[PDB]
Amino acid sequence: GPHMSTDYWLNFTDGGGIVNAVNGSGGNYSVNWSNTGSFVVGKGWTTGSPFRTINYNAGVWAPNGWGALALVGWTRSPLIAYYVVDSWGTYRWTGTYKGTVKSDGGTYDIYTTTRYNAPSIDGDRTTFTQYWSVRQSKRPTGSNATITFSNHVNAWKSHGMNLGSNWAYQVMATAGYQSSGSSNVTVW
Repeated sequence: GPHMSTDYWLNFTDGGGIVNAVNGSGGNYSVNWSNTGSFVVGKGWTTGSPFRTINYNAGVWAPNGWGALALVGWTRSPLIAYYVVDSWGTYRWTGTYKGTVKSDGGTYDIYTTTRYNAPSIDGDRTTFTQYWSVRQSKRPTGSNATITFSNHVNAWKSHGMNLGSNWAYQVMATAGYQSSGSSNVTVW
């Protein structure tokens, strides 16, 4: 797989509440958020790859409510958002259950959902399918961790979940919805 450090900084908020993101040095970033709408912040790559290995270390992981410490990315053709969720806050991300995949010392549940009239890389009010791998139990944080994304791509394919042909961003993110928290993450 590719061996390139990060080149992309993502800082998205729909404007609800407070999302105080810091674009740190190298692969490092932090977020403190409060009473938010929908947001996603992270570091990664402008063009995703199905062969990338993402390394990270979350030195601070302190979400509440809906929060996700997750690989986040998109394809176009078709427009699909995907997620590999290693940890979360109060509520565990789920959807339509498809199966499981083992990767990087964890077992992940595979889900699909669909969003309507929602923000995406194509506009503020769009419809798109979402593919999820969600760890069955929260991954420990504070030590170096790996996501071998190809294992997820392959398992998704085995359940009829095919990604699009045009790769957009691919980041190791802090995402949340209607919540509050803190994170500090370094990505490579």
